[PDB]
Amino acid sequence: MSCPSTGLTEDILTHIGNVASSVPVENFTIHGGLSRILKTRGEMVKNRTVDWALAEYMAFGSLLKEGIHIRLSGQDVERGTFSHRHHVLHDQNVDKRTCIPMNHLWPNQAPYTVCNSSLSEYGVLGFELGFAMASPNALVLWEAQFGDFHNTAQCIIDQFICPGQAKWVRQNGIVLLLPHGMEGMGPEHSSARPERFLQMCNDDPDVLPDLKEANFDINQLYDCNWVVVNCSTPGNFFHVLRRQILLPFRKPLIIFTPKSLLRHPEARSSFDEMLPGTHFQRVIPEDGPAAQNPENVKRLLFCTGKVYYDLTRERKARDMVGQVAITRIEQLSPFPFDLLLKEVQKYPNAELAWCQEEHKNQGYYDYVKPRLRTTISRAKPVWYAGRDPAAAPATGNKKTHLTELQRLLDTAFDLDVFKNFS
Amino acid sequence: SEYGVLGFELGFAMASPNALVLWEAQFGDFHNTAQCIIDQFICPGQAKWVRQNGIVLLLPHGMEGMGPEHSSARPERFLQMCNDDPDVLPDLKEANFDINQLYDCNWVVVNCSTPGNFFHV
Amino acid sequence: LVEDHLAVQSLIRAYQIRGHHVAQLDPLGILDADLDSSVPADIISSTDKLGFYGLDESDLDKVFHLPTTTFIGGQESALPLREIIRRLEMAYCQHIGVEFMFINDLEQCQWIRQKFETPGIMQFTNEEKRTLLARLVRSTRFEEFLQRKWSSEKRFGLEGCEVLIPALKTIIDKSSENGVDYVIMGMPHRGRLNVLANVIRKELEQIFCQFDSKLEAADEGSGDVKYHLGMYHRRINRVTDRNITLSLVANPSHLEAADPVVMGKTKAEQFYCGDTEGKKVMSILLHGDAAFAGQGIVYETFHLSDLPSYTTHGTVHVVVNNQIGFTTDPRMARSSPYPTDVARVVNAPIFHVNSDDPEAVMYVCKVAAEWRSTFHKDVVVDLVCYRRNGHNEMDEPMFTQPLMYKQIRKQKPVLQKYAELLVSQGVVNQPEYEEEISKYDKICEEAFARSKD
Amino acid sequence: KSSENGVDYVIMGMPHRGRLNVLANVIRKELEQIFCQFDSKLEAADEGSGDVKYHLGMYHRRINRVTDRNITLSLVANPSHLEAADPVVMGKTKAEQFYCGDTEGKKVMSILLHGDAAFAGQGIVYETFHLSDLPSYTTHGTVHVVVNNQIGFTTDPRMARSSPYPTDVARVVNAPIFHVNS
Amino acid sequence: TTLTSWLDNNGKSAVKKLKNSLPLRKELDRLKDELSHQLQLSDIRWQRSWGIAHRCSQLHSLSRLAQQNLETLKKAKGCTIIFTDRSGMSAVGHVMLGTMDVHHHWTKLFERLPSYFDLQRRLMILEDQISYLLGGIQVVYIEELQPVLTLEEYYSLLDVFYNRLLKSRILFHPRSLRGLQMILNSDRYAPSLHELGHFNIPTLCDPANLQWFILTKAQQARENMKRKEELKVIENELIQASTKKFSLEKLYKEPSISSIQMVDCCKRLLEQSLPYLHGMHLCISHFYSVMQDGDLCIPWNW
Ligand SMILES: CC1=C(CCOP(=O)(O)OP(=O)(O)O)SCN1Cc1cnc(C)nc1N
Ligand SMILES: Cc1ncc(C[n+]2csc(CCOP(=O)(O)OP(=O)(O)O)c2C)c(N)n1
Ligand SMILES: [Ca+2]
Ligand SMILES: [Mg+2]
Ligand SMILES: [Mg+2]
Repeated sequence: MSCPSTGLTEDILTHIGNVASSVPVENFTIHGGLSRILKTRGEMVKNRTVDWALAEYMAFGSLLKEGIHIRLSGQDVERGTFSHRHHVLHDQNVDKRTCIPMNHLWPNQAPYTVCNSSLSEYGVLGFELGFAMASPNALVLWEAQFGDFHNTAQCIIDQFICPGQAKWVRQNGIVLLLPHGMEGMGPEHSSARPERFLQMCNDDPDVLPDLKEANFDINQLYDCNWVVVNCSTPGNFFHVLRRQILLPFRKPLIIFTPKSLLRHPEARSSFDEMLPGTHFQRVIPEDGPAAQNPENVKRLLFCTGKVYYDLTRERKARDMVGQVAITRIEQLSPFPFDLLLKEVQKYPNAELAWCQEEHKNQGYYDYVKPRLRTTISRAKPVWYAGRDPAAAPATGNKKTHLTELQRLLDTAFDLDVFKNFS
Repeated sequence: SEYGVLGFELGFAMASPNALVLWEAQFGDFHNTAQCIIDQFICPGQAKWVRQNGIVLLLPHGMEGMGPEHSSARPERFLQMCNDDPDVLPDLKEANFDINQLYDCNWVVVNCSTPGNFFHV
Repeated sequence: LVEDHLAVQSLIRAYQIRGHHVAQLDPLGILDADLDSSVPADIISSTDKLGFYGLDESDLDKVFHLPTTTFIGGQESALPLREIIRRLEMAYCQHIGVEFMFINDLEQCQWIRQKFETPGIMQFTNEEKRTLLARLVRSTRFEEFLQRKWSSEKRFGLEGCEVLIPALKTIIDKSSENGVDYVIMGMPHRGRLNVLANVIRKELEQIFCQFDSKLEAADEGSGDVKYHLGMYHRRINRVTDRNITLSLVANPSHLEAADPVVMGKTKAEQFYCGDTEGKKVMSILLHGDAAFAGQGIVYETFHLSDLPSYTTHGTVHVVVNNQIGFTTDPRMARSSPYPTDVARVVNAPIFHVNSDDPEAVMYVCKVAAEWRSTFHKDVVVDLVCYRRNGHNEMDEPMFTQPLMYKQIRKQKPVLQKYAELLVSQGVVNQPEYEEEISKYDKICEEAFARSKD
Repeated sequence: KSSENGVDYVIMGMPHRGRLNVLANVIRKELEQIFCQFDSKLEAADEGSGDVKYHLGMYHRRINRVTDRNITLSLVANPSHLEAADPVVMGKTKAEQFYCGDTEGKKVMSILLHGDAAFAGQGIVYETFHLSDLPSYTTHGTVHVVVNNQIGFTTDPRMARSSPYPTDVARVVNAPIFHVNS
Repeated sequence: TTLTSWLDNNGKSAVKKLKNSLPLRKELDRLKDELSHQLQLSDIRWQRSWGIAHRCSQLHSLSRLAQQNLETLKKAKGCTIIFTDRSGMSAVGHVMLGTMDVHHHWTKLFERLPSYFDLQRRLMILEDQISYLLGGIQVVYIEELQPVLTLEEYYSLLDVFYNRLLKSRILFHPRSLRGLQMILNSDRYAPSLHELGHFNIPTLCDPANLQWFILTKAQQARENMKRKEELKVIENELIQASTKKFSLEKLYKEPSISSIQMVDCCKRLLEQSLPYLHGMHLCISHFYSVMQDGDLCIPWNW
């Protein structure tokens, strides 16, 4: 088994960008703030750069080109909980009149559906799961308002999506998008609980897949219950949704989408990661001044998602570029053993730390640590930098949350907290 | 119903500390229908709120090959919601370690194998 | 006339079973809350529809004899059909819509008909109008002050529904009259601070203290946001000579998930006080229209309401129907005419009231409080209102609902029009209305200095 | 009767009680295949963990005796958990209606079976009934069949509900109810 | 005549839907003939209604499969392909790709064609044996009158019937050669004579009862085989005449419609005229409906 490259030629991307930025109806009037958003979209498109909202158009339109039905359903998805996509436009003067710019991309194209559901997670998710098991030529997405409200549907997740292929032969490829990230928000607006999904995985930490296997991944994905991912750039988010369809088989996908990165100025990527011959990246290497002289680096930090942009700002503020190498992990699901083994080899002499946003008993630590310990022959103790354990997902006092973040960044770059112990 | 009755019992248990309120599940596998109540009220309730709750949950558990939904009450899900720190060895040499350790914890889990221990708990 | 009286019989059916489908419950003027713009052939809005019943224009003056299922006649035992239609239209097709004909107990139907059909029953004293005016002033000026001091925060204020505070106060006062001594409440995000400041008189100074950025928690716990905290306070009722304890239960953001918790706490308090029919402990719950009609736990709680060993002998539900969810049109949120139709599975009467007329809101709240004491059943009160600002104080409502908020921008607040109505009637004068606004502003400002200290 | 009225594809969901009888006659599954499941030395070829006989689905197409027209049947595999497969059946029906280019669901129909104790105590019934009519979720009609045997597991029906009949959620969406002495 | 009211109400939406649907029809024709040429398939067919939008997606998926694996797919020269709900090869040799299967499941099917072809010869030999047994009697697999049968199941039915019937008792006569066919019904009740002119006979049947049933109604069957064809011919001419009268792009039937019902249908259209039928797609069905892609369903009962 193999997967074709998911890249696209440039003219398709330009046409899709021009369509989304432009409004098909001259008569239609667009709110001045919405018009500024459409103008900024054009600003980016002419410069060959995509934000998070444009990557979703460039995935959905490219799939709709080759006759793939797409159904995006959820709770207030036509506009976005954080008001970032605006897939549906409303006339300010004429009542009940509506435009969907994604229905005008090409003359022969597959149907597109965006629907706002009732206030319910347990019936709507079941409805979508039933819709997704009637044909493999559709992409059904369920959107959660916050990642924290998914537990109301725990039954459906535990009984239908998790063991469905083992208990009954049927294959199903439903996609779940769950916003996630700790931003001084209320505890029920912070952490979509990735540690609960990561423990339902049927992977064995002690067992190691043979390094000498084809792709290794088209086989890691095949020998897995479902795929989980935490994307930090819009290019990877573009590639994942296309890989979900171009594969020979179907498996459920769990994406942990960001919240504050939807407007972060340096969280955007060029067209050069979407051109033909480009692949989804499970591990994003360390590219920078550190990779030029690897021996000089004394610490290697592995992170995931939103934390990255916090660590990079701290590293420059302390004049430690070239002393610390930061690496992102994008999949985590069928853990990537082969790529991560090379990163340890790249820096012979550097202590290994896992840096994390959440508390010690939540998040990705205690799933990642045995696996990272498995890749090495226990050569270096895998340390930890992050928040202390706590009962609640996040604190309700804003003042303590900032202090906690500051002490997290303090311990990450000390270079002697665990060095004296080792 | 598991989601309304468990909430009712939890509300009953927070009106006086001189009562013992027990909730029984038919099988330990049907508790996830009430996951919300377990995740937001029972688990972090004293961390977020002054009120303390002394409810007891009895969940039958054990793999007798009766099928996937009649086997395992999922103890690994309860054991990870604990606030205990794995990478630190407490001072074993202190008086009342058992009670000091028990005083700062979100809840207690137990898996009794003899009726005497079940009497004592 | 051999069988023409029959039509009049059926005539009354229509109103008592369908009048609420043509009542003027919406405050804006556009948007029918019942999602139905059609007018039933049963109801006579134009004289032509008399032909539906086999009657013409000449039948209006004939005199008809009323039955015992109507109390419109009052002293009179006979009426012209002219006056019959006039009385029935006032009784059900105005600012109050009553949904009660699905219950199969005659004594409960006669009680409701007597409460709502008799002429002149809804009469309010000048002192009652004065108290209502004061409460409305307080409810409005608190949110005004919150805007002036903290423009960026997400207050979730009650602009558009300012009659909720007097309604809750009236319910509690009538219950205290009927012997209740302990009230337990549960409530969602919308309007929490206003209730914490004006119903359960929590010290205003702590309310302002919570807003301070430089706040530490000296307790050893994670803590929770300002909209999730519990407050217990016992205060002497002004109108009653007795005291009352008011408790508000801390809830999480998950919607409607604290209903069974409130029921359980009420049951425990009733048990410990040796109360066999819950006569001295009462429960009140607040809901939103979108959550009340889409969550499953509402169904389970309503079913628990009556089982022995789980019943608490009556609850008063209050639904704030502002005709919008987060950004979702109410047409795509439910499959029933009203959000309050789960209440029909347990035979609980429903009273919808237009929240733009406070003097009917007060009467409906009083009647519900009396019903709970007389029959020990559930009762639901639906307040039809609107949402002036966005969901947050930073949402943009125009992107998704352009035409509705255009009407909202050109409508007066309830406090104003009530003030002019009172001044016109002579109950109060403009010098008195200005004095109260000024007094409430001195109390608020002094507290703010204490919070800064 | 539905086949008479033009239906060609039926999707069903059903609880534990009476599953084998329905598979043998209504779904017309082979008797030998049913008897084979009860054998203990049975092994499973699939790498799947497998599930119990009362949790497996069955698809079959056959000529109706009353109507010469062919009719296609489908039974959806569900867990032991009661009522949790109602939205799944609704979603599958909606997808089949969509793909066949059916605008008012005239050629695809859904049937659901319930028990009296579960139909009146689970929350998801309420949510499904509310989903039944919203545009973009409506499947244009469902036939619910409730088996009211007046008992739960060991629970008296008096302590199971607060309404005269188990079938009173149907009154919130204005659906007529016919009780019949079986 | 309620069809007049129904047409007057619903014609405009139909014409608009047709105008929207033309481009998808063009795309479907292009995809179909391109795929047919590339793999040298004899034909591509469908078994369910399905709309122009789902058929296009199925053709696109098959095109992607041919792009990825071409050598294995090339093993289907001269084999027609039908789209169904189950995979495997049919009773009369059709690759039945199934709508609910991923490419990994189809590729496995395309790698097992030679073995299925081998099994087909054994099945044909069994057909010849059964034919010579009872005197020349063609055993046929009439679709849309039997359940979808995969090659192995039909072979098993033929084998069990022949083995369990020949061993015990037998009667032979070379008559019935020109006509008389056997459906080989899968054991519903008992042998019966279908209206068309064939016999649906259960397996493992009693040879004595089978002989008594067959010997007595030869002439009626021979009469039915000619009635069916002459009604079919009068149908061809009537359906041509109706299209000439009303100027339809195409007029067709549901598979479940009996030919006599179409007799009556066309006959009671040809004496009436309707405005909106001009230049439209019409199909005979069991209900009043308009399809999403612009077709009208007129029941054969006004
Ligand atoms: C969509 C959503 C809301 C609409 C309120 O709609 P509503 O009841 O009509 O209340 P409103 O008068 O508009 O304030 S709030 C919060 N939320 C997210 C939300 C969704 N689901 C659950 C279980 N808990 C939540 N917290
Ligand atoms: C969610 C769930 N909780 C508990 C059970 C255990 N259980 C199996 S049958 C049954 C009784 C349900 O009553 P009813 O539907 O009336 O069943 P019937 O009369 O058909 O046996 C229960 C509680 C279950 N199957 N599913
Ligand atoms: Ca109306
Ligand atoms: Mg609302
Ligand atoms: Mg039963």
